[PDB]
Amino acid sequence: EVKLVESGEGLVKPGGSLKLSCAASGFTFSSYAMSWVRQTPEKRLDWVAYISSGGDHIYYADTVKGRFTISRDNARNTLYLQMSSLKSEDTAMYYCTRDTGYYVSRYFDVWGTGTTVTVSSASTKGPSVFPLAPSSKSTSGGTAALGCLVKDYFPEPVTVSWNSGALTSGVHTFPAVLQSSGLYSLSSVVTVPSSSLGTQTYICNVNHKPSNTKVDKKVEPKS
Amino acid sequence: DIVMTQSQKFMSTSVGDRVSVTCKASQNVVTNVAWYQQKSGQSPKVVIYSASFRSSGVPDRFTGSGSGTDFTLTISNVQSEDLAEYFCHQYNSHPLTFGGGTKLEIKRTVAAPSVFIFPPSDEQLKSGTASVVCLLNNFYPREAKVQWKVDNALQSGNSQESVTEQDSKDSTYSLSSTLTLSKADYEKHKVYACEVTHQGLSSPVTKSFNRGEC
Amino acid sequence: FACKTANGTAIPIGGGSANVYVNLAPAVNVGQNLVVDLSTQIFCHNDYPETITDYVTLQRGAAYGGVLSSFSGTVKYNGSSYPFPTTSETPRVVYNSRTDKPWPVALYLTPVSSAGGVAIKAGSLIAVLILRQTNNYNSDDFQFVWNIYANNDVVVPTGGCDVS
Repeated sequence: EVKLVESGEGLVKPGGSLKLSCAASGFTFSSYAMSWVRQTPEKRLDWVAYISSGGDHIYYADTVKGRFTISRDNARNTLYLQMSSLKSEDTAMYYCTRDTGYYVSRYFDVWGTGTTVTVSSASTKGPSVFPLAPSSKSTSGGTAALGCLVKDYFPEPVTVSWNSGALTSGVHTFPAVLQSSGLYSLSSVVTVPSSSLGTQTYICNVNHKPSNTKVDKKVEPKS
Repeated sequence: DIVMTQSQKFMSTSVGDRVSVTCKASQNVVTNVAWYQQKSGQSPKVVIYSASFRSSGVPDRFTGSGSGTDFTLTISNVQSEDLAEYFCHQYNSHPLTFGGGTKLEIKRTVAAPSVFIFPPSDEQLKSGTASVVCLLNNFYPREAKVQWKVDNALQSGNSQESVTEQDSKDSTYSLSSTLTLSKADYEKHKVYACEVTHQGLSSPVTKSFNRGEC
Repeated sequence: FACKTANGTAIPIGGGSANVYVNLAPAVNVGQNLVVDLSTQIFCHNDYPETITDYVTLQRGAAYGGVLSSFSGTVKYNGSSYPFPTTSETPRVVYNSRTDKPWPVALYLTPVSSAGGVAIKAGSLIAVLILRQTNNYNSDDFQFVWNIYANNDVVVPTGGCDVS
């Protein structure tokens, strides 16, 4: 099978530079060109860069030209997008794809895992996690919902798993987004009968690798 | 450039129907428009290259057409998992630019939101902030109106909403609303109402807690 | 009399030979069109329209590669049609604009093969056009040579559709 491994993320202050690293597996590299495309998260795609299978033909779009250089080694089997002179937000979901470049027609056939690029002013910061203290009065013998708010972290990877994975009743996913300039926040939801509201409690685990924060927040009902 | 204009909304389609997705070119793109299928925060997959031929791994329920300035993608039958963002793209004039993408939405029954409110923020009260969380879960449809009141006064900028994507089992949406108030400002008023206007609610009904009750 | 290719290539005032990279469909059945539509890739314009008004013709054509293996077709220029490379000289079109102006040329193709595989040699030279330019003020006679470069190997549909 063909895979496009990706690495080299990092927040950048304006006027900086990063080297995005992409490798391949499953084919003959010298016969296929490569391209870089940014998928802004659930937003406007944009074609970043193109490089020929050899490395002699090299073009850039108007938004990236004058700020980007690209290169590849046929034997080493690893791309390099060396990008600098940061400006205008640029916050996207950068992604190396095998476009069937010149001597074939542009497809962007296969994609790998992808990396994230963030351009802000603040630095890496750890979250603060607060559970949802559930009320037994509002259930009336029915169902109650709660979760684990995870405020003020930068950048934004998430996991959602609750206590020891033995909470198949409840949490599966919740991708909240952001606020204006304070910091970011998400959560998740468990909605279960009030027997747990009677006598039971859980914990919730949340990760954030660039800040290396692994929080197991335990829930207690608020009286 | 050549703007590859496409509808800035989703197209409603229940299961078992036919999906038609528009894509419009301002300038004359000759031919060879690509069509990809991208799920929620995942890798786009080559589906219909050149707007007329299928890609490997793509089922025969996929096809499309178009030329000149107008292109269209089509799904013969919509299964449960096919629904996602769908992307049109031109590559016959540099700079090659993508389309806006089209979101696939299921049409299902109205599910009025399960609405809840919580001011459970006293651990961080030493920091001088309270984050009231209003929570509406597994509702239908996606669009929802969240309004916030501080002692019956309308609010703007001190609160926000965040929603999820479409699921695959129940195909619903979940929304959260955060009201962040400074402790001096948070502990000066009592009623912090989370009104919700919705299609599932015949009339908006608001819920608040008072400073001093559990 | 300046000009510019959509890929960024530009021939300065005076003449020259330039390369254009055009894209083609991955599969052409029995004679669809396999067109190039160079009216989105080449844009020439005039310098001093107050006294100098340019006149642009296609002086000659030529074909190379898998086209000369088993292919045929026609060429379009401003609401007309001629066969593969024009044995005569097509008339002139007035370029008199201080603005971008697509050059209305194309190249229709059709496979005369009976049972074949790959076609249109990738990275090769598909065709050559020679933009002849004259004026109404001077005997200026140059040749903006344009070389059409294939971008993909076009695959003819495989064997089948046969009876005993």
